[PDB]
Amino acid sequence: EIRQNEKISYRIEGPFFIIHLINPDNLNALEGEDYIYLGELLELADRNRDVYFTIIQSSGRFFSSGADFKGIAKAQGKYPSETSKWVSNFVARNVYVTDAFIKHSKVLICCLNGPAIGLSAALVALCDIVYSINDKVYLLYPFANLGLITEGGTTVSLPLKFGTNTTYECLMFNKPFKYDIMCENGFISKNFNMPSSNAEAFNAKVLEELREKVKGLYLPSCLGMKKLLKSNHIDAFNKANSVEVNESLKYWVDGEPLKRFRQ
Amino acid sequence: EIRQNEKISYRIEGPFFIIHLINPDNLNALEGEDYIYLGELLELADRNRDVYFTIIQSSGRFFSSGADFKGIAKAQGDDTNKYPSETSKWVSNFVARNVYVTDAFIKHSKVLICCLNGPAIGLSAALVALCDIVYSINDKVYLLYPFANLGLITEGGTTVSLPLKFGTNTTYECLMFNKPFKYDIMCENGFISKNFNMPSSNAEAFNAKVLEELREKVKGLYLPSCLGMKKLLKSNHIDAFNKANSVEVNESLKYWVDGEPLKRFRQ
Amino acid sequence: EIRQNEKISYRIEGPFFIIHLINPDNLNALEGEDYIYLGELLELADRNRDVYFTIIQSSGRFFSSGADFKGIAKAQGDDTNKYPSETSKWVSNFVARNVYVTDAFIKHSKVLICCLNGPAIGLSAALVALCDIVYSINDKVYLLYPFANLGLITEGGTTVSLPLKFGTNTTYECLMFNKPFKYDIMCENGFISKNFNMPSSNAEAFNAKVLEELREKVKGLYLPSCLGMKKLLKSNHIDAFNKANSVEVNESLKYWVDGEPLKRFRQ
Amino acid sequence: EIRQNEKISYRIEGPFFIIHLINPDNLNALEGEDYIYLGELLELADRNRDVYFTIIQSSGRFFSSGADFKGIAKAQGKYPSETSKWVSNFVARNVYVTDAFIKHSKVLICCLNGPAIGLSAALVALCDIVYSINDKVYLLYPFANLGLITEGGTTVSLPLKFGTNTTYECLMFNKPFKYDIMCENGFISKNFNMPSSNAEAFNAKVLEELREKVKGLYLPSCLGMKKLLKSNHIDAFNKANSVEVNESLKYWVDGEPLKRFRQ
Amino acid sequence: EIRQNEKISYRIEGPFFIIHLINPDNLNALEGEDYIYLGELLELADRNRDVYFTIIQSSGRFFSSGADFKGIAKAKYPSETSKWVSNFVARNVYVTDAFIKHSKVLICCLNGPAIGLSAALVALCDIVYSINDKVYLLYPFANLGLITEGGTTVSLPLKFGTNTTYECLMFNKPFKYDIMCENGFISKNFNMPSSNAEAFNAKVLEELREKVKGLYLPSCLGMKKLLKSNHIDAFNKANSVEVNESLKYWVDGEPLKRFRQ
Amino acid sequence: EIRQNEKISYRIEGPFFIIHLINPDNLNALEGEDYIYLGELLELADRNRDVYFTIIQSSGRFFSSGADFKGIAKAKYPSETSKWVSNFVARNVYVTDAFIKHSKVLICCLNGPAIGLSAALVALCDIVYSINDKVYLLYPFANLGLITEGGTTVSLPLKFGTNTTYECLMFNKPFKYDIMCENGFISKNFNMPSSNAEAFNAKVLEELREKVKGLYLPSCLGMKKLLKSNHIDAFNKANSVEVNESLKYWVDGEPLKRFRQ
Ligand SMILES: CC(=O)CC(=O)SCCNC(=O)CCNC(=O)[C@H](O)C(C)(C)COP(=O)(O)OP(=O)(O)OC[C@H]1O[C@@H](n2cnc3c(N)ncnc32)[C@H](O)[C@@H]1OP(=O)(O)O
Ligand SMILES: CC(=O)CC(=O)SCCNC(=O)CCNC(=O)[C@H](O)C(C)(C)COP(=O)(O)OP(=O)(O)OC[C@H]1O[C@@H](n2cnc3c(N)ncnc32)[C@H](O)[C@@H]1OP(=O)(O)O
Ligand SMILES: CC(=O)CC(=O)SCCNC(=O)CCNC(=O)[C@H](O)C(C)(C)COP(=O)(O)OP(=O)(O)OC[C@H]1O[C@@H](n2cnc3c(N)ncnc32)[C@H](O)[C@@H]1OP(=O)(O)O
Ligand SMILES: CC(=O)CC(=O)SCCNC(=O)CCNC(=O)[C@H](O)C(C)(C)COP(=O)(O)OP(=O)(O)OC[C@H]1O[C@@H](n2cnc3c(N)ncnc32)[C@H](O)[C@@H]1OP(=O)(O)O
Ligand SMILES: CC(=O)CC(=O)SCCNC(=O)CCNC(=O)[C@H](O)C(C)(C)COP(=O)(O)OP(=O)(O)OC[C@H]1O[C@@H](n2cnc3c(N)ncnc32)[C@H](O)[C@@H]1OP(=O)(O)O
Ligand SMILES: CC(=O)CC(=O)SCCNC(=O)CCNC(=O)[C@H](O)C(C)(C)COP(=O)(O)OP(=O)(O)OC[C@H]1O[C@@H](n2cnc3c(N)ncnc32)[C@H](O)[C@@H]1OP(=O)(O)O
Repeated sequence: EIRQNEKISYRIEGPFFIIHLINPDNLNALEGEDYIYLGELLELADRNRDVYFTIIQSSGRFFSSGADFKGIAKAQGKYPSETSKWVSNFVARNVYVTDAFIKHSKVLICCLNGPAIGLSAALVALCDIVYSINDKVYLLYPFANLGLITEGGTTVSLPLKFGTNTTYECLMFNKPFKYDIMCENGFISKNFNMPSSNAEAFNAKVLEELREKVKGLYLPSCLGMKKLLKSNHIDAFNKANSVEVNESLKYWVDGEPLKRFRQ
Repeated sequence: EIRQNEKISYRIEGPFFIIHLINPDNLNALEGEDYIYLGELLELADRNRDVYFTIIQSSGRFFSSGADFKGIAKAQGDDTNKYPSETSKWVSNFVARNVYVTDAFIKHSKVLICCLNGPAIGLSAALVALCDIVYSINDKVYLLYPFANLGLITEGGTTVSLPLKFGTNTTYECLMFNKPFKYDIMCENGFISKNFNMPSSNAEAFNAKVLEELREKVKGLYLPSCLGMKKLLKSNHIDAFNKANSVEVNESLKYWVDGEPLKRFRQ
Repeated sequence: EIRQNEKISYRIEGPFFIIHLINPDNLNALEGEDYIYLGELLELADRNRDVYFTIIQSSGRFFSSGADFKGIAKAQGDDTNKYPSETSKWVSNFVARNVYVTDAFIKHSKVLICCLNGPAIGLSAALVALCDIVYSINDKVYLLYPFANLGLITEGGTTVSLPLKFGTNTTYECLMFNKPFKYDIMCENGFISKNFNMPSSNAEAFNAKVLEELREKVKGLYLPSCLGMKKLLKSNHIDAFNKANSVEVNESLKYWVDGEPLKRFRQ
Repeated sequence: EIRQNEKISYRIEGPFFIIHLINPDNLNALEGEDYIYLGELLELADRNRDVYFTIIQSSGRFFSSGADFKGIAKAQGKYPSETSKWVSNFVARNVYVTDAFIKHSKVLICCLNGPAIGLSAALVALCDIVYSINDKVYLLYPFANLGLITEGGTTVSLPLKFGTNTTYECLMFNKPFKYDIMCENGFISKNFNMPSSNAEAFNAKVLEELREKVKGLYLPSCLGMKKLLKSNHIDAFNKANSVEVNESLKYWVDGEPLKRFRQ
Repeated sequence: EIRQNEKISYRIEGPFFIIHLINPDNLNALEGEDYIYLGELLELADRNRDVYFTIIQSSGRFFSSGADFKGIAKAKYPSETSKWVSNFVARNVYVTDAFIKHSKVLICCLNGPAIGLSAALVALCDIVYSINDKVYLLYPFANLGLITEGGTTVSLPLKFGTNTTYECLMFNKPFKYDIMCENGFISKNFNMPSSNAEAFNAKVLEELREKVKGLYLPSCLGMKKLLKSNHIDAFNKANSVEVNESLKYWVDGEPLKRFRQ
Repeated sequence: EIRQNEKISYRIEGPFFIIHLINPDNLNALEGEDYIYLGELLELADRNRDVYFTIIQSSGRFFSSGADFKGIAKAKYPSETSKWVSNFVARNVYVTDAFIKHSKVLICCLNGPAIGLSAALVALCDIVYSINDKVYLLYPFANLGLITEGGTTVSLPLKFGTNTTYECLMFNKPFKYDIMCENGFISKNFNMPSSNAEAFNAKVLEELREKVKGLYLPSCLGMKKLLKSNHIDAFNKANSVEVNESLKYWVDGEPLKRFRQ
């Protein structure tokens, strides 16, 4: 049991805990409290002994356009200092949600129904397995354009999943990680090659294949294996989370991102 | 330049940035915003090219009794759904403040010296254990980390600093059973570099006496060497501290959300 | 000098210590004692100062179908309380053998080359992934790690080797859903350094052809440089592999003791 | 539920899982299967949600004189090779029991009623807290005298708990870690200063103090704190366990320890 | 302010500190003091607050054929050990360190092949652009009686994979264009003729000027500072071990024999 | 087989390779080439299969007063950087590495104080025995305008604790006998007069001969091999970073000024 959120729903079907971003008119842009909510849903799925897979699905043509810029503007009018304000508004929320993904014990699968940007794209890169709707998906990490730095564990996940040199080209120059680069790095495990106009049919088709794939598997093995796999990089992720959120503060406090967030 | 805080002052004397906890009537108990303020002062000292040493001093008979429990009660009474959930509330009230201040100490590039004028407790005691050098007023100082009694876990990097500075076995005895790290234990582990053996009734004299000795000790030294050496020494455990900070702050959340610490903070 | 094993032979030709799995009628399935024997052969090669390369070759259409399931059934039927508990039994039958052979591969100082003449499965496929260089007979080879289907977890250092050599996401897809790492995936990750594109019906010709090319490739090289370079390269991940070996072998115990794999090994 | 072992008993009193070595006539020397049994008891305590502390107590004048040398002689007469034999008899048992201690999630307390030697002394050094009966206790790691190397995680635990230089003096020259050195390094948290002739009264007195000390504590905090503390060195211990057991093999296979075990 | 070097020039254009290897007749082979000079240039660029990108460009058909073998023959000392500590150890540990710690975005304009220590430096850069599909990297340590240098112990498995690294290093085989492209080592191939490195160099600078427009450059550096921390310890450890372990090879004499022919 | 050095001798007695600093009139101050020579001696002892213990002994009232300041003044080069790479970087990275990797049990007979790089080497030994309670270690980096050397970045916090390390290093204070004994840095104080280092040296060797009786010596080495792996990576990383970061101090000139007076 958890509060309701009109932008994000969830349900459980057998061993699958399914989270659904349901705000396609706003390209599933997320406010701080929505990222927190995502973290709480992961933590709920993590405590449920019948759940073995946590599946993140979205809606419309974008997976998520990232942090809601209107909400960011709203966070500019209560705090004794700029530092205090950003510690509460940015630091807290980013460390919490990134942590929830890093430590999650269930197999985390992203159904990528369209592009993802910023912190939302970081979360995609923290998932264990990614399936794409079609070859038009991309991930964009526009930190250099926003006057920010790496977020959501991307310091670690991008070099790990895309290579160091590619990561520098994309991050330093604000270029997307496109479908081709995702496929070449084995970031996407299956492209479903469905039309962008029916995320819903894509979402259902992934779940249908997943039901077939798990048949006959000893599901506790999935979790036991993930527990060992996670240990390869868990320290690097936790270290990155702390430094990312604290090093980003000076950018917020300087003011550059607020200017740029307001074209 | 920075806002004023009636509980914590600072000044600069030569190469020393001196922070002073100045609320002895409340045993220098600190609220969330005071911890944040401390972090901001460290960051100010860290950016000042004339500063080589950041000296933390307090007042009265306690260094600091830790987090202000009245302020914690404040942060429980809501007004009225200011936060969408208990989780959101504690992310903002506890997680944010702890990760920020702990980080400010962990990364600080100036030599960080604690003048321990009495006992320290909880998160304040964690900040003491993050300092590079500690001087004690007398043999009645102790550090207490009462997490087991409060329904909490390690904070402020103590997951790393205590085993590092006191040994693993001693750390488990103290933390698991809510027992203080007393003067004798501090001295046996070289945690305290000098005991000044002054009366507890004059923190001011102790504070002045440490500053006086420091002015003498720095004479003739090449101060950029101090900082260059610290830069290398810090790299021994920087990763462990950064990893611990993130994990401590997130793992404590379930204790707050469960409610146990609020019950206990209210007896 | 070492005992003989009718399933695995070896010989030395110049700087090459050549190990040959020679039980094609049973797809070179291996029992516990055969894995141990493999470790002993590696240790023999490692002590021979004339050996610079340890080459592992097999026979027939499979490199190895993995652990021999008949032998596993053998190790279930007791005779009759030979072991005081299920735990004791599996410590001796599984834990011991896996930690030993995995360690022999992880620490091996000679250049370890796998001639992949067909598919490999399970612990045998883990040993392939521990080799420094892999050459394939043709594009029908694959590696399968069917742990999820057998009620087991990662073995033979695959916790480390698979994400390292295939990427994390691909590893989770294959391991979580019991899907093979196919030729195309091997080639895309540079796991296979050369595909010889020969028919599956002649592992012998493939084996000979790899040895022939190797004799050519080593000409003019300073062979101690190969070993010196490997010594440094190994240090990149040696700690991760040693940590994984201990954890894999101990964490698998509860799966054996629970009984699930025995059920499944028996269909 | 677990098989019975005439040399080692256990029971549960409230939040305490108490393990008792009960073979004082043989100085609580332990055979391979007894070390395995200890591991299984730890694993049982670890799975019991009412247990917060796992307390290891012994009997008589020695905590344990270490591996039973008669049993070692017995392991010399079935295996295709010396290697196979030692993999089964030594490697398996050492990795298993050392692992059980390294990963144990409950607070592990050793009641040190007398000296400990060899692998038994390694296990004492893996405990979180140690209480001594009196100032005559010592730990001896006689590997250099037996033609062996570090065991039971001592590669890590001894430098960690006693310092590097002291560890080299003791290990290289087969010298004990005596009471004074234990106290100076804070290895012993309390010396009870009771007579060596009543381990039983010592054991009971520790339990009596423990019952008093836990009053008012939030016990899940103890475990939550241990979980974080353990992470400081967990990787080093797991790495050491694997290399210790595999590097010791060549000593067994060479034969030196068997000669020496037989004066 | 720094001494001049006839083989290597530099200049600054806006946020770009541009280093230019300018000895094409000798395939930009470099002597010890030239490697040191490269390090000093990186350290100069690193201290300049207006610089955000350090761009390494070369000349002619080769990026660099590596260490100058005539200079090695050219190389007072109480022992062989002392000699090689001074001639090889010192220089390698210094220049490798300068690249490992550099805080500005390091971009290599790869105008042709690179070999040996020069190829190690290419592998330490953050971004690599190639002139055409004839570029390759060669690490001929096994043929020279040497071992890994310039952080290659770490950079090659990291950027090319472990298995591929072993095949190339153990058997003295090049990392060719195709292998570079499949591992994303090259971020863009400009597909220009090998006969005009200058035009390639100018074209990269032109595209860079376009790509930085609108970016908040301190973000580039802030991000690099975090990214660097993923492997900084491994690189520092490898540098020390590479330089010390190679000593026994030099002292044994094998490389000197082979460097002759 | 190795060159002779008038300041440092060695010999082998059974399983002991004994190195003897024999320049008491100059308090066994060591020049660069002497540090290199020490490294070469360790590497010789390490390759000798009959050696299980490498014992470092000195002469007179000091173990060693550290780097020879006359030799530093004495210290052709295209730049200050090149000079210090060759004179300081090379020598420090080499000798520190020789101690860090040494596989035999390394025992220091501390016959008096040690300073600077020599004191760093003492801190890298596995076991230390003191002549009497007047020994101390001094690391005067802050007074010389230098930083940590010889692996002290790691060895001092490891062997003395972090807080104590900061007090001593930041303020140029000695690690005295009492601090050494409280941290178990000294395994035995022989309590002999400072006027007879020779007798102390002989007495330690005598006790060592007694202590090894009955031990299986390959166990000593097998155990050390594992023990070393606890911190080997940290020491190798520190060596590289120490030697490179000190460069800017030498190049700035401060230490040379101060080394004068
Ligand atoms: C592409 C680059 O290279 C540029 C950069 O790196 S700089 C930063 C990149 N972009 C961002 O950070 C956030 C914006 N993301 C986007 O995708 C841009 O909106 C886009 C113009 C590129 C997409 O265009 P599009 O597909 O036509 O979507 P668009 O019509 O803008 O959005 C649909 C609605 O959702 C809203 N929305 C989308 N993303 C949002 C966000 N992050 N915050 C708030 N609202 C958002 C839009 O404002 C719009 O609302 P209205 O109908 O009220 O105008
Ligand atoms: C056996 C153990 O090991 C016991 C344990 O304590 S476990 C719980 C740990 N304690 C805490 O968390 C810290 C809170 N403070 C204390 O427990 C006690 O104040 C102390 C034992 C540490 C000191 O004892 P003391 O000198 O008698 O304190 P006291 O006289 O109350 O302090 C003077 C004033 O400062 C106030 N104050 C002190 N610490 C405070 C805090 N952390 N928050 C808010 N107010 C505080 C007191 O309430 C008091 O104000 P009033 O006179 O207006 O009530
Ligand atoms: C969809 C998936 O991804 C499926 C999965 O398989 S998950 C379970 C993974 N499989 C295993 O663990 C390995 C066991 N072997 C096999 O599954 C199958 O043999 C295989 C599919 C890998 C190969 O298919 P195949 O060529 O038809 O094998 P098969 O003809 O049985 O082998 C020839 C002989 O070798 C024997 N043999 C092969 N592998 C053996 C093993 N691991 N243990 C004992 N005997 C074995 C066979 O039993 C057979 O002997 P008989 O003719 O006397 O019965
Ligand atoms: C002290 C050193 O420095 C020497 C060394 O390092 S080398 C190895 C050190 N010792 C060992 O490894 C194992 C032996 N441990 C001991 O404590 C020696 O028995 C000791 C002589 C030093 C103790 O003397 P003690 O207190 O009089 O005990 P002791 O009378 O030997 O033992 C009581 C009984 O328990 C038995 N026992 C004790 N430890 C045992 C072991 N590890 N294996 C088998 N049986 C054992 C004894 O054999 C004896 O049985 P009996 O009555 O049948 O003779
Ligand atoms: C079996 C094998 O496969 C051999 C190996 O790979 S192992 C050795 C690999 N290569 C090295 O170690 C570096 C030495 N350089 C070379 O071998 C060659 O330059 C090369 C094979 C890389 C390319 O060959 P190329 O394009 O024909 O070079 P070339 O046109 O001769 O170069 C022009 C001039 O620069 C010189 N030069 C090139 N590299 C040099 C170096 N590292 N040091 C000094 N001078 C060098 C050439 O010697 C030549 O000078 P001269 O005309 O005065 O003799
Ligand atoms: C404020 C402070 O507290 C100062 C500091 O600590 S910072 C500087 C610390 N010390 C150093 O850096 C090393 C230099 N050595 C010394 O200062 C002194 O030797 C010492 C203080 C360590 C001991 O003093 P001492 O016991 O009186 O030495 P002394 O009897 O003069 O030595 C005998 C000879 O050896 C020489 N010697 C000692 N150390 C030497 C070195 N490192 N290089 C060259 N020669 C040296 C002395 O100069 C003297 O030679 P001359 O008679 O030819 O001048």
